[PDB]
Amino acid sequence: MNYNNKILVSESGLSQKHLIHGDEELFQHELKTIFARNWLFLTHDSLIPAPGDYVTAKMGIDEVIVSRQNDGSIRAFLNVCRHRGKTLVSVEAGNAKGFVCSYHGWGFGSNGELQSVPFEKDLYGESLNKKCLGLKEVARVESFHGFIYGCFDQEAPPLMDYLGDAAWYLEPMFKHSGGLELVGPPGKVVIKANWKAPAENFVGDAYHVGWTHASSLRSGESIFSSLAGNAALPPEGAGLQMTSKYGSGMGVLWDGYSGVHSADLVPELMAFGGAKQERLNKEIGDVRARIYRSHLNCTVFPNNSMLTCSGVFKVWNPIDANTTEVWTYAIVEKDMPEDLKRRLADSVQRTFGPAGFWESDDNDNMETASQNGKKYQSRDSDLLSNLGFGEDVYGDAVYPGVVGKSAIGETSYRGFYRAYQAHVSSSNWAEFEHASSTWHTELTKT
Amino acid sequence: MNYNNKILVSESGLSQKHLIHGDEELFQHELKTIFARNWLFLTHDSLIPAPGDYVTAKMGIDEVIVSRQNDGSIRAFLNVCRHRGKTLVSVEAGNAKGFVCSYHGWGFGSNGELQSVPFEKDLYGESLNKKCLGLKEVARVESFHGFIYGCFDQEAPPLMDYLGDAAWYLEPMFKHSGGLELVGPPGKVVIKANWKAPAENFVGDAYHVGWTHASSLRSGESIFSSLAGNAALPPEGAGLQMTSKYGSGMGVLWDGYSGVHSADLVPELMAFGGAKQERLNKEIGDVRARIYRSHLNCTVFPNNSMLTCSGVFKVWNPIDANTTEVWTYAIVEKDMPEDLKRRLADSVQRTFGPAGFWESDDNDNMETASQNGKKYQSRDSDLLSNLGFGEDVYGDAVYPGVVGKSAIGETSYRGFYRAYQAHVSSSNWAEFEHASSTWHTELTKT
Amino acid sequence: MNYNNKILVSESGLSQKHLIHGDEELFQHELKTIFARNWLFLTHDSLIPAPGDYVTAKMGIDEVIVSRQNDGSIRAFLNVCRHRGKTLVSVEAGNAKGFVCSYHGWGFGSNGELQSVPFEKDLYGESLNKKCLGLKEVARVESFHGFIYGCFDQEAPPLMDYLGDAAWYLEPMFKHSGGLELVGPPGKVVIKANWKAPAENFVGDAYHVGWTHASSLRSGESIFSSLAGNAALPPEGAGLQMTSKYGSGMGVLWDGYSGVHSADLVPELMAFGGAKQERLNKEIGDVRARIYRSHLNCTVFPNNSMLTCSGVFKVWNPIDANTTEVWTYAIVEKDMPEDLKRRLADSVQRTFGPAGFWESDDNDNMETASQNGKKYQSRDSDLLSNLGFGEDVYGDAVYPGVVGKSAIGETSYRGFYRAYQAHVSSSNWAEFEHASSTWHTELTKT
Amino acid sequence: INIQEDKLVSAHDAEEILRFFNCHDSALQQEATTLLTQEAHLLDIQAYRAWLEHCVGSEVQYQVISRELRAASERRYKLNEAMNVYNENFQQLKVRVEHQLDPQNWGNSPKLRFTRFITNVQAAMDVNDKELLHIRSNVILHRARRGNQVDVFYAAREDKWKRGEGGVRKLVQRFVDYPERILQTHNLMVFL
Amino acid sequence: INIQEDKLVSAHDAEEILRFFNCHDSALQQEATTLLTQEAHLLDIQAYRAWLEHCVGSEVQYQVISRELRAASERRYKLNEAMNVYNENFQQLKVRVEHQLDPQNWGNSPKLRFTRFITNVQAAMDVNDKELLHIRSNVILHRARRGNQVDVFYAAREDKWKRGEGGVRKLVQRFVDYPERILQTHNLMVFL
Amino acid sequence: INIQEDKLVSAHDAEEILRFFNCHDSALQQEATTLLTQEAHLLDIQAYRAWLEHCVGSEVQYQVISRELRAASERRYKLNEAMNVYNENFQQLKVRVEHQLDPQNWGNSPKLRFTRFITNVQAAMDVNDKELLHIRSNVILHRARRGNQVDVFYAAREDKWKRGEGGVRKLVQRFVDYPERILQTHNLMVFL
Ligand SMILES: C=Cc1ccccc1
Ligand SMILES: C=Cc1ccccc1
Ligand SMILES: C=Cc1ccccc1
Ligand code: FES
Ligand code: FES
Ligand code: FES
Ligand SMILES: [Fe+3]
Ligand SMILES: [Fe+3]
Ligand SMILES: [Fe+3]
Repeated sequence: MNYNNKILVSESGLSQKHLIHGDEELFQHELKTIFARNWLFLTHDSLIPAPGDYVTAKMGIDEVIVSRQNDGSIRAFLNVCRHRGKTLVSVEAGNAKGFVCSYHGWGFGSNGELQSVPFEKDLYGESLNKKCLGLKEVARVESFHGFIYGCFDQEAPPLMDYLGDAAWYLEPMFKHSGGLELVGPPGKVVIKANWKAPAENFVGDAYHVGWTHASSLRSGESIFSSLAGNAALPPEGAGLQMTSKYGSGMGVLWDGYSGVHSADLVPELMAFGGAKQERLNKEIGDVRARIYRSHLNCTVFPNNSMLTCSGVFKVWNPIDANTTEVWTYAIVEKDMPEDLKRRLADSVQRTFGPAGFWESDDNDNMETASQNGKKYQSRDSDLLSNLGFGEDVYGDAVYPGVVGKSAIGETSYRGFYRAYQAHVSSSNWAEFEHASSTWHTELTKT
Repeated sequence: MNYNNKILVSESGLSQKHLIHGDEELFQHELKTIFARNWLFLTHDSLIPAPGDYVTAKMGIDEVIVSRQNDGSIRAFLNVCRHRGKTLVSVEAGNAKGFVCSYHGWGFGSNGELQSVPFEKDLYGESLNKKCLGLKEVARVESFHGFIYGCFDQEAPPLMDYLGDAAWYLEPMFKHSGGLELVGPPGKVVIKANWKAPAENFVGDAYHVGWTHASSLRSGESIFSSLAGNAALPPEGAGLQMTSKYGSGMGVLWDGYSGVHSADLVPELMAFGGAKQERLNKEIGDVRARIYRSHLNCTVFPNNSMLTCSGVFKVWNPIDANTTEVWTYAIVEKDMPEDLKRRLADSVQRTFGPAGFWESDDNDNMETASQNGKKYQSRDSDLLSNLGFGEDVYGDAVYPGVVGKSAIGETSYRGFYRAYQAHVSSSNWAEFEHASSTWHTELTKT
Repeated sequence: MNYNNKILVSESGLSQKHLIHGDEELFQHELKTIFARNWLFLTHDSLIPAPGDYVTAKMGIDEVIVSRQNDGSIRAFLNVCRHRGKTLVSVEAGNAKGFVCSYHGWGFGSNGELQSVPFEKDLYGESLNKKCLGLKEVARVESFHGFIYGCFDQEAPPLMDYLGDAAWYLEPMFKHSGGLELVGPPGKVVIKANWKAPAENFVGDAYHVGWTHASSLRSGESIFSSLAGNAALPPEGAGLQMTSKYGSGMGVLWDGYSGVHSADLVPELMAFGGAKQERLNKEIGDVRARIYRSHLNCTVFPNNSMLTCSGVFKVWNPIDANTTEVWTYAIVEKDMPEDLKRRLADSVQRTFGPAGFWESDDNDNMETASQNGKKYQSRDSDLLSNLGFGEDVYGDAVYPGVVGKSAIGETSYRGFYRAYQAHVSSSNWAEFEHASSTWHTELTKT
Repeated sequence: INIQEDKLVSAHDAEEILRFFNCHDSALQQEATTLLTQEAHLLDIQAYRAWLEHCVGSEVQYQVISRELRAASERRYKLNEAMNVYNENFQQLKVRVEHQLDPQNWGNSPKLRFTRFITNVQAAMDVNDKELLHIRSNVILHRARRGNQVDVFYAAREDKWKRGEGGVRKLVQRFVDYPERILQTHNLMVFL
Repeated sequence: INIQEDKLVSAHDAEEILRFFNCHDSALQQEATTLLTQEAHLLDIQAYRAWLEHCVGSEVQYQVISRELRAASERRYKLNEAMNVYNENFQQLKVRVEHQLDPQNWGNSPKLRFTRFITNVQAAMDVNDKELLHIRSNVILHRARRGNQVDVFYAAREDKWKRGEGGVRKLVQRFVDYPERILQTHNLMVFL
Repeated sequence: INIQEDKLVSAHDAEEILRFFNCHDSALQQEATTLLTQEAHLLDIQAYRAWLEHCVGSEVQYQVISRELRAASERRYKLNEAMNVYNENFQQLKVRVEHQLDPQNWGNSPKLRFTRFITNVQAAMDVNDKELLHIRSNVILHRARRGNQVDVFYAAREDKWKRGEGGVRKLVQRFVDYPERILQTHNLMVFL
């Protein structure tokens, strides 16, 4: 397939070829043009707070070691020995000044440097240039209010610019709330879906909630519960959708601070969020303080998603075109009482973890939509994302980005897939930029 | 591999490259040139007799919904939602006026039309063109005496013409017997063989019976039992072989009405078939009445096979080059007593079902012959099908098609593979026809 | 990938692209340029000593039948029926005058000839040319002191020349000891590693022993035990490394006759080897008699390895780029007391068999180093084998081949990979020879 | 169990629960365990004749079904719900046993390896036929052949056993509703 | 067990061993076997309401954890070692049961098939609370759905059971440390 | 069993059947169940030293074989039929235990997870040695490590147990004929 020419996503992101969820050659191409090029979620400050603390993480299909340095910075390295290529670290988290390879005993520092080689003097003499044998380092590592992302491409925009218009929406919860912590360890489960299926669902799919999650809405008594079985459409002005230049987007459901949490947490959460909102009105204004305590379903392009307020934090780690390893963490506000943080974390896993009853509702939808992308008569078929097209705006006086001023639509699908197609057909960041110079105009046509 | 030029099947169908049972690129090519082009078995009238009745079926690797319409006709549709591509129907059979997608709740009619979209007015307004969003429909659906076949290619010959000379042999049992019913549900088992291995075996392999099925012949006491361990060759005139332009073919074993059924059914069956034959003599003549009660091992090209009289009905559903999902139904004559139909159905499954002891004899033969097609030193090797070559005729005064007037030979292999090669090297039906304008001459050379 | 041009192994074998352990297209290319071209281990005289005795063996991904002929010779044939390609023999060893196919009953002789076809006269008449339907025969089968190797390529050098300089080192144990026997049946286990990972480890990796096998060294009390946890470097002159034109190579650890065997065998073995050495001094000289009772870790290119004295004998049978089927036999000296042979065989399996505690130490090293070769950021990375480079010699007065006069280094890696690259980039033996006309000069640069 | 409340429970399954909740007889559960363990041992070593002679009643019905996948809400479609993978009388079991033992059953060389794991044994005497013993048990059946073929079967078995010749308790009915609709084990040619 | 000598053994595991090595009560092991077999039967037939009513105490904690992979030599890193796949009180179990029984739980059509295998049952009364019964058992849980989906779960269960309403012994705590870190079963939506 | 009639049955297997069909001792089957459950518990928590101390006799032979695939009709080829995956005396088991516990056994970090399922227990005293207890049982052994590695082993175990120090019954012989010829579990480094 010629990725320069092949129209995988139609103009304005209105449709996508179904093969994108099934084609293994395209998956391999995505390793280069999506995962090696873009910012990918690694960890949080709260999981590696002290010098020597490290975790392992996936970046695409690669594995990296992410380590807190003595100077307080974070560096990340391929989890691959520079000698004969053995996996260096076999655990998920710990604290160490370095990592020794179990094959021939080469010792690397937390800073990636090759520090020791067994019997170096007797064996290599002075001929081994250890300075050139440091672990292969992730070129870019940046923080968004404690959330640590990596990028293999030195040419990428800074993480803040990459978030584009989405940053404005995340800031009330990520920054102005006093800060978030990530509660680990994550749940980890393999699903038989393409990574794009859950990514697209979290970025912009409010439509599915009442029908897909009918049973969970009815059983859990959460605050979005009136939606169960499409019994009721959210009122006018119940929310909005947004998307951005580099593909990140989200839905906003006004005031939904208790999110998917079952009735046993609703009063406490609604009290806590409202109290902080009242303080925030004075700082960031009424609208942004309200956004803080509003439910955001967001994908940070390409494969990191979250539900703020619900506190669900996801990585959709790609394995092959029909296999994804799902990592699930909980996010909590740092200044919540510790007992509330614990119960919130358990509730995140209860609803969206490995045995998350909400997440289970989505399984068949994601898996079959993905697997159908391999089926002969469906490869060249068109997945539709036209809901709300022709009603989106850009440059609004209050809400930035490409915005659909309605709670349910496909605005964020279009921006996600516009960015996806621009990357897939480009060889580098410069070409993506050229392919994106009229991004918002394309999305707001008609 | 260049499929225009590559000789996968030699002149007159005398041999085939072993790679055809193992090559995944060729498997992918077959999805286009075999499965998307030809007639494939779906279901029987008896399994969807009333309006709203539906079943799911495979067509190649695709899944379809096959539904009885209010007007009595049958239509079939891809089991894929037109919105974001989720699998619409997750059951195997039922009765419904429509199908609702569990992802976003789109409702399709039994006629494939998009009938309802949740909150359409509020969300899409008048902008959603539902008329253009019907399920992707199987272009051609036709019946052969209740047996329903589908074809994705609008250009295919009518099913009756496609059956060619094979139809004459099937008619006494399929039509003149008063009609057949398919007894469901089918057994379903995955084997590690290429779909062509069982297809070729059923189309024309009488040679294997005495040796492969030695133990089943000896243990079951059926009427073909003298063959056990190649103890005895069938007499002269014990049967014949035939093949046809579009690839279908069969063996005829004279008088073998009780087929593979164990001795506990032999007297009853031999009485029943003989009684109906005596009536049929007056209607269709002695020869055709005898064919009615003769054992036919047939493949309807490409991947539907059967043993008449034994009542075994097979679909070899392709998964990949070394994986096939085997569906097994029983066929019974409509006017048989109900108790006999029940015992016949159980006996079909006893011998050739998921725990069919006869079918088990074939497992290693099909699986290893298929898997060897992937092995380096065997890919370019030649599978032989030359038995009886130079003794076949065409245009016989009594028996139509390319016919070998002997019970055991490879006549039907040659016609099957001649048609296979003509399809694989052709881009459409017109090219197949051009490639087949001297089909019988090619088969009867020498 | 263009294998004529792609530098997979750098000059002097100093490094290899990590993709070589993961790339499936290259694996397929190796079936042609490595496995179909080179000598592969089949069996030993001791496992098929009498006429009619046979075993099955893999050659690459192909399976062969290896049979002792009436005249005392050995012939080997593809385990594939010449009719419709069924696997002929389903057992691992036995005694027979021929093999009958379970599909249609064709009977082949132990000499590969098609001897009988059921009902040939009635079915084929005189038209079947059985003379042209013999099993596909392995072109070359030769013995190295009872060890039987096969090669599909008629153009290969004789096995003795193929062993090149490695033969001189093997001869004291393989020939001058009075001869070895292979004790079967082998252990068989699948590991998730590329075949090259264990092949390279056995050919030249002494460096890993102290660290990888720290626990086994400490627990078993064997004679190499001072190495445990890199507690101690072997003294000067503890051993050497060698490699050869056609890729075979080995390490020599002086005097290590009890090898990996736990203390319960050390005194008996050290007595036995020393006694035979004292006799051999008079026959083959002191140096070669000492080599006899020295531990050799050897790979016979491409995928047969061994530890002499330890008595471990390995075949790394390729399945795909990250899958290898490991066969483990024991080698014993024919003139050892029978009770010692039995205990030695058990000890080989105890240490390096399916539950070999030493072999288990290597699992993660081989599997992860192989699987990392598929990971995007590692494919184009360089595996290093530069230890000892610039200190190797050729044409030494005492020790032949390219030799590193030190116990620990990467000399044998370099020669293995030099030969590998020359084969991968060549279409035939003539091209390999041309690509190898300065093989030792390339290895001894600097 | 009220199946109007416990919406996922079939009438048949609710009836079978009731059987074992009532008169719990410890000694009977132990007799049943012995019976099933010995039966499984005979089968594992492929003593198929001994199995017939010692474990199987002359009036046996040995039945394994495969049920078509239907909608949980389905109420209209009423055609055959299941097919019989097995539905054997004694003579039909004997045919299958002879097929296993035939020296020209090529699939049985090299010899197969069977390992059965029997768990969750429950036993209760029938209310009306005080000589009819109901036994429920689950089986994991592992079949290995030809180097690298491995098939694992999982099932619940509803048995009736009754005293026969010599007073030996023998199988007079086995019913299995096989839980996997599409078999991924090459075939179901094992005695569950 | 001395965990200073038996280096691979955790303090928790050593404590649990001690419990069962002491007063071995044959009758108690049999009561426990019956309790667990009947519980598994109710679950297998998807009688989730009956399971709650008959098997689960009002004060239950139903907990399944997933432990982060850490170095055997790790001594410094002290953050949350595990997450809760389940950590349910009775009301939370009831929510999950209602979710299973809801007619708009699309994932449950066609009906799932469950088969559970309970083994290695051990039972001992608590030292200090003579009404608290400790039961340990292992489960293999087979879930089949939608033709060709098959998921098999494996776990050890540390239970506490106590007599409740009507004198019926009910589950008051289940603890499972799930042995596989990355699930390869699509989800863990089964009651272990 | 007549092995001339039951053609698929080996002489060895027929001999072992005979052992358990005869004097059935209910109490002995229960003692055996306890012994094997406790042994499996010690192994599952990786208390390998405790296993040696409490479960393994000084005179033990611990043997697991792999049998070469041969024709069912084979009568001429008479070379070594099997190899020993294990064939260990007490000292050799101790070596393997020390290897497991060594802090430089890199493969054991992060810590492995074992779950064993023991079923089909049969027990009978030896005829001639009234202190020798024959125990047969089947094991499913689940080993999970490193996130996504899962290996499942299946086997029948022929044991002899005898009273040792302190009157404690200990394993003096275990024999397993492993049913899969080519292992698909990376290795057989588990104590069956
Ligand atoms: C995409 C998941 C979701 C879940 C709850 C509310 C909005 C969106
Ligand atoms: C191809 C299977 C077959 C079975 C019985 C008779 C003829 C053919
Ligand atoms: C490569 C394995 C090995 C094992 C022992 C000594 C030298 C080498
Ligand atoms: S592979 Fe890491 S030290 Fe050699
Ligand atoms: S995918 Fe079917 S309604 Fe959206
Ligand atoms: S395939 Fe061997 S005789 Fe036909
Ligand atoms: Fe959802
Ligand atoms: Fe057949
Ligand atoms: Fe090693």
